[PDB]
Amino acid sequence: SLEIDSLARFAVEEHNKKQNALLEFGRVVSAQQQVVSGTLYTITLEAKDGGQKKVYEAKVWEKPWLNFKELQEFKHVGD
Amino acid sequence: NSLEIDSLARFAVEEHNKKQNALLEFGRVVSAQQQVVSGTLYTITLEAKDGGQKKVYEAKVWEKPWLNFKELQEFKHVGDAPA
Repeated sequence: SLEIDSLARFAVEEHNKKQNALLEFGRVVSAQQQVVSGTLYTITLEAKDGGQKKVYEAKVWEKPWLNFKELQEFKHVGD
Repeated sequence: NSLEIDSLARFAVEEHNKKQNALLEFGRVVSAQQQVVSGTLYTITLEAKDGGQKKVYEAKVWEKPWLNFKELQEFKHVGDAPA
């Protein structure tokens, strides 16, 4: 499929540009697609780690009608 | 919504601790934003060459064609391929 091949090449190029890398696209080996629905929560929370209180940002994709939850991002943003 | 957001914050910390083998001790929710999401999510396995070597990668790309929007949400080295 031309569409998937184009998305795959986008991913590599975008990875390259973001990380300053030189990956050379080879080929798509398999691909799935799904309709996105539900809600994306961006949550700032405090938790203790390394002996001190730290602030993290989490992005959680959830679909209530399935009890589906996926952590899509989790980063330390402050203390 | 407050219980819901608390339950998702706890899930986030649990999942982080599991993935990273970490020991975060949940404190509290500080703030939260939310947005309904739509469009299409593609999960792609691909091969690419890195220095001399061919490697296998998993990419996720979120697309919203009515906005010409594409976002790389994951790009992970998942396997090695023969020399």
